[PDB]
Amino acid sequence: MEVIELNKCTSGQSFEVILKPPSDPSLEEIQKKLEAAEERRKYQEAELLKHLAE
Amino acid sequence: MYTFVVRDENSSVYAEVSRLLLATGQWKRLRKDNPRFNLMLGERNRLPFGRLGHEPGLVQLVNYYRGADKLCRKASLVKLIKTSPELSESCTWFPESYVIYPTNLKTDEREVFLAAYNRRREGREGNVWIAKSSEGILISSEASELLDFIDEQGQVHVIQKYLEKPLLLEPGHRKFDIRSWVLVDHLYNIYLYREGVLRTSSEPYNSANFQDKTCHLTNHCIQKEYSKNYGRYEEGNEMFFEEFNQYLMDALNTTLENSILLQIKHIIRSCLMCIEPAISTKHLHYQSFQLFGFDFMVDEELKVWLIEVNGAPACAQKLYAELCQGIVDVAISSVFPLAPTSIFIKLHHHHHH
Amino acid sequence: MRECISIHVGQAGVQIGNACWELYCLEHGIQPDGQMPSDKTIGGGDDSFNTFFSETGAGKHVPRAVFVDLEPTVIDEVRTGTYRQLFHPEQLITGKEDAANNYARGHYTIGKEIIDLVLDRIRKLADQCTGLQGFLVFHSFGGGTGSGFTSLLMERLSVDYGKKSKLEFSIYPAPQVSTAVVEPYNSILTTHTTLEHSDCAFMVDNEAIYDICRRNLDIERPTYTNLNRLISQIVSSITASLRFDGALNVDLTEFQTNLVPYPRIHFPLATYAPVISAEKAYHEQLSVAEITNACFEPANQMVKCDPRHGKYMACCLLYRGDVVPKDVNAAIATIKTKRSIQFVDWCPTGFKVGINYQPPTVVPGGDLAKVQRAVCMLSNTTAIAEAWARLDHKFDLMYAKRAFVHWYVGEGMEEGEFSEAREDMAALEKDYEEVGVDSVEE
Amino acid sequence: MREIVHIQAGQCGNQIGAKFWEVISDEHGIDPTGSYHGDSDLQLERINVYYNEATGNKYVPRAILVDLEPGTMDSVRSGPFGQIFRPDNFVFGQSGAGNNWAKGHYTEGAELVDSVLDVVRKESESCDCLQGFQLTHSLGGGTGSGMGTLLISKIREEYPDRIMNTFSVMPSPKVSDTVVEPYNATLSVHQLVENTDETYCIDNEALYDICFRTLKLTTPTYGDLNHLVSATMSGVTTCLRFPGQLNADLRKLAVNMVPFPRLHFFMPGFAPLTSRQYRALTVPELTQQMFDSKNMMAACDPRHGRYLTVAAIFRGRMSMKEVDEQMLNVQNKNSSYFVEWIPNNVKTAVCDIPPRGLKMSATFIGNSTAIQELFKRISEQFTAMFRRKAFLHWYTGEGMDEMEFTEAESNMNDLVSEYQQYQDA
Ligand SMILES: Nc1nc2c(ncn2[C@@H]2O[C@H](COP(=O)(O)OP(=O)(O)OP(=O)(O)O)[C@@H](O)[C@H]2O)c(=O)[nH]1
Ligand SMILES: Nc1ncnc2c1ncn2[C@@H]1O[C@H](COP(=O)(O)OP(=O)(O)CP(=O)(O)O)[C@@H](O)[C@H]1O
Ligand SMILES: Nc1nc2c(ncn2[C@@H]2O[C@H](COP(=O)(O)OP(=O)(O)O)[C@@H](O)[C@H]2O)c(=O)[nH]1
Ligand SMILES: [Ca+2]
Ligand SMILES: [Ca+2]
Ligand SMILES: [Ca+2]
Ligand SMILES: [Cl-]
Ligand SMILES: [Mg+2]
Ligand SMILES: [Mg+2]
Ligand SMILES: [Mg+2]
Ligand SMILES: [Mg+2]
Ligand SMILES: [Mg+2]
Repeated sequence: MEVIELNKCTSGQSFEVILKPPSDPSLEEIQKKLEAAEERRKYQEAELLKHLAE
Repeated sequence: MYTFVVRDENSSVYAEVSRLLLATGQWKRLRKDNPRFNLMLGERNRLPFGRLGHEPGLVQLVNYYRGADKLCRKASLVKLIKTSPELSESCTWFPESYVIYPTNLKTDEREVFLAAYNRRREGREGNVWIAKSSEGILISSEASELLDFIDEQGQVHVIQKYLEKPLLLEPGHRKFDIRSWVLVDHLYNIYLYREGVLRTSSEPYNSANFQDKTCHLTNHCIQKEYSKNYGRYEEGNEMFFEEFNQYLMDALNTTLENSILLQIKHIIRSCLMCIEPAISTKHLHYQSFQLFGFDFMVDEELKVWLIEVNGAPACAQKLYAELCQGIVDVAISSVFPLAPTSIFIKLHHHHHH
Repeated sequence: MRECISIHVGQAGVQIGNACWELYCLEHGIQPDGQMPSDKTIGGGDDSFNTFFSETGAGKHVPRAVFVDLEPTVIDEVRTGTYRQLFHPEQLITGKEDAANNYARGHYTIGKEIIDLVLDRIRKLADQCTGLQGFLVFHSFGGGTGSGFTSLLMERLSVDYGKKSKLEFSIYPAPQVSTAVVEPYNSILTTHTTLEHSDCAFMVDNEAIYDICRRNLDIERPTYTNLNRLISQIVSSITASLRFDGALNVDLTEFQTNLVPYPRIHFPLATYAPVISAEKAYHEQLSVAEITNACFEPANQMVKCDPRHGKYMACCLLYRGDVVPKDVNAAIATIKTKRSIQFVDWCPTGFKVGINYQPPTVVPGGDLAKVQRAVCMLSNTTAIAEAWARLDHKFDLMYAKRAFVHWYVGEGMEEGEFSEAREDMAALEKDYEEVGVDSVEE
Repeated sequence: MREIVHIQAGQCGNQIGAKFWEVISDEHGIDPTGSYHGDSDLQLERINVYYNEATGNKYVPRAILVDLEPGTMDSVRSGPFGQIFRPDNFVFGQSGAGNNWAKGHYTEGAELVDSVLDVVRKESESCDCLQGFQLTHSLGGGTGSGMGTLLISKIREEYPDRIMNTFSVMPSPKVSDTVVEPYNATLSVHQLVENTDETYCIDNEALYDICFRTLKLTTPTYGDLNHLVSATMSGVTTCLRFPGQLNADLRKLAVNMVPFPRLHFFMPGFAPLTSRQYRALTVPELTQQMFDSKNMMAACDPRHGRYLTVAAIFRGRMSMKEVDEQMLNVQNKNSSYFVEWIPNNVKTAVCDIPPRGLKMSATFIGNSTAIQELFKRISEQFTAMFRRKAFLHWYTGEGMDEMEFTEAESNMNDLVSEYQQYQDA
């Protein structure tokens, strides 16, 4: 059971004890995704307004 | 009204428990995938322990201990004994065992197995060993045939000293093993069912042909088919405790309790107390109980040897009624009370030192 | 000194943030009006507490924090309440109508219209930083904003601050306090899209906190206020190393280095002790051995699961109060021989330990008694995957019938995103299993 | 998500609508003159969901009153709270609709509808963030049913991204005005299936049975029926009207209650059942009663189907712990009746302010597949007549064709089939 890297200061201390050793999309792409979702909403809304028009 | 779900249709023990719970009129059975249950009678494989104990307003209990497979797997059990300090390599009641992976798989102990196999080549000592996997058995004093047979198969096997000097029932000059049923409840009380059974061989033992495996394997399956005297001495091949006891009193001037059961109780408690910290559900968000079947051999000096532990045992036909009732009594109603002379012996021992 | 910016998203993230900053102020002796007597360098500095607070020439210490919610009622209470003076108006950002417990509405529909404003507000804070380390992001899994807007924000943060670290504090859904049937959907969706953008995420299951409150604070029916005060103690334990003098986890990068060897498996389990009721008339103070032992009790974990049936990749113990190394090491020795603690083969069996001598600060009039010593253990154990399995099962149940799916498609999300997210989770569960488990009528 | 715009149409819609406003005005401390006189500030915290503020801190219902004849709106204006409504929000014609859906939807109502949308628009424009609309009407007459569904279509066209919510009174031969009620209701249901997000099904069959069997009213009047309805309406809108976490606006409610777009017809329930008693009711009693078929306002047996989703609301001062305990108890003990493929499908709210006259109350809103019983009933009444084309001249005379009848019937039978499908899934 070995203690290592013991560091002390006024506010406390730290160390390690070992018991045993080892046995991104760009802005462009994001905007496209947000715009495609928006267009899908727009299309569904247009379909509804067409149905209501009939 | 308590609720439960059945997820192992092929279990005789729990099919009977299920029936009894219904008959109390205070237990209702849900569809196997309804999660609003008090009690899960689980499946044998990949029981989803991770989904238990997250149902507000329900105390949840399950009929298996997560981790118990350590005891109940040939290879696991060997490892557990040899590497657990409280069991140790100095364990006098477990036959010398080694774990051996096939060559197609290649940790393994083949190396160390031969080391002791030699001292028995040299030693002149009985150098017969049995090999088995968790069908698929070979008994021989030639290691070459053992290791060979293992490599022919695809899964992990274990090589274990064959007990060449077993106790033999007379008349018959015949082998047998002892099965004992043990119920461990949610509190980790250990309960030994007071009735065990001897699965007997109906053929006379013989230590010259270890390939004639009908007088060497006491399994009730291998006896009902491959054996021509199935049922001659008992029905079959099953001798119970009252009789085996009378026999021990008449033939050997001893009792079942003194010559054998003390050792059995010691072994059961030692195995289960070993794994308790790894499987106990004491402070867990769901609780567990389990029925185990321990299988023992007895040598001619009346010494007991643990063969294996079964995590999902059946019971002897005439014993289901009582055992199963006992399970709902101590494992189920204990947690979920309904609106003696126990059939169980509580295994407990507090030696001070 | 390197700055950290905190980002609170949605109701859960905002209310938790409220509670953490209250506690920080108490710990650092910062008054509600933002003044800090004990701080002698007026109008600036590079003390450790400056990691979380900036300074004005008037001596005001201002959280490096942004609050974002798609509706105003929760943040309005920050604008109006005890610490109103702490926060600059530009730091408190609200929309008009919320995400209605719908990830797709939080991510695509409303996210698109507010995301640029949020970033520009974060940039303002970043501009005040000499050496920004990165971000700490507080949100629920189950809410529409917490799930959907956060994942959008995290993607854009990787784009605008590609080298900066990103840590999460995530609230995982529990039915006892949840507000929506679809929280499992929102959880998987957000985990899927955030996964590659988060370096280390501390999941808190409301079920666990709820029960700790009932059991150990004797609260009959915990509220968010009870929950968040407890959660804020655990969050303070975790971030104390960033805010005080010390040598362990002193910057965000060190969290990954110490707790996350495999980048997808970045969800350490937090376990905290002791939790004692302030109403408890007579209380015996618990030792180093006792509170250390309690770290291996599922009952004290932030997520109920069983570490005995998994493996460890890393373990850090963070103590506050009267603790010296020798007692920690004696406690560990004893615990090692009484418990199931298995590490993966390719890691050392060991503990990194931090001690700060100041015992936990509690809120005047709160539910928590003050104690002489406490500890937070952060362990990267495969057992936390139990939580993913629970979630993935609820998801599978509903999705097989497409229940509620139309709410999401109606927001412009494609159904296909459900199965991709689910498939990512399935891979995640499998990874944990490979790291965690060995291959295993009679 | 703040303002709701309320519309009440026809005789039934306006009579139940008036009562609603009387009841919640009372809860919020608002007097007939629009002056606030309450004691608790919980009353005013979310008052703007239903009321506009005028000068003198007068509060004015965001309510629009519609009818094709003046009679019932004259009554409303003379009623208890009649002066609280905005005078310009009374929109009425002179001709009536003769219990005829075609007159409401295509002829008499088409002439009036633009003036209604004019008032709807004026109300919507002064909303900081309109969440949507609530309409009270019956399905059995002409104006509420025919013109009410016309308005819904036009509102949707002008505000397609807002929530549309109705309290719809379903006809019963037991409490009936004319024989054409099944026609008017079938034609109306078709509209609702497509153009509302949430519909509380209020079955006059059930209201009558409750008054008769439970409240011991030998001769129930519409007034007695409407007592139950206003109590239910106050109940189901509690979460919208007071501070709270769960189902606090129309969109979150729909997201919690509607797994499939067309299955948005709810069975409301109320406890305790009261009529115009000092019995303290215990949390266990409220809970048992709120789930009791006899407390349900749609005449369907909940044991004949399964609950897809449930919202429960408890009001009064009581133990949150006991509330949670009791709700869990009902689910755990009757778990077969809640579909297993929507986990945790029951949600519970509590509000400290109870309704007038009671210390404790509970309101139940269920999305049960047993609601198909209501639509089957209407479907059988419709077919009995339609197979002989009986009474159809009243409709073909307003320009409608039989085909439209065939289509509305097919669509309602389809809806029945969709409930049966999830009852067996
Ligand atoms: N611990 C804790 N959980 C919270 C709190 N507020 C909400 N939650 C949980 O978070 C989930 C709901 O998400 P919210 O944060 O309320 O939703 P939101 O991010 O505001 O998203 P929308 O309201 O849909 O726009 C549920 O699981 C709640 O139990 C809180 O203050 N503390
Ligand atoms: N090491 C050993 N020495 C002597 N006999 C042994 C032995 N190991 C096994 N046997 C014999 O082999 C039989 C056991 O087979 P085995 O241990 O593989 O059980 P099994 O897995 O085939 C069925 P079950 O799980 O129901 O007991 C016993 O009946 C016994 O007769
Ligand atoms: N509950 C209730 N039902 C009503 C009331 N008035 C009429 N009804 C029912 O509503 C239907 C008739 O529609 P009605 O509103 O009178 O006609 P409209 O003016 O053309 O909309 C019938 O089913 C009546 O039973 C009322 O005040 N309360
Ligand atoms: Ca300073
Ligand atoms: Ca990154
Ligand atoms: Ca005219
Ligand atoms: Cl960068
Ligand atoms: Mg055996
Ligand atoms: Mg076996
Ligand atoms: Mg919100
Ligand atoms: Mg009428
Ligand atoms: Mg006009």
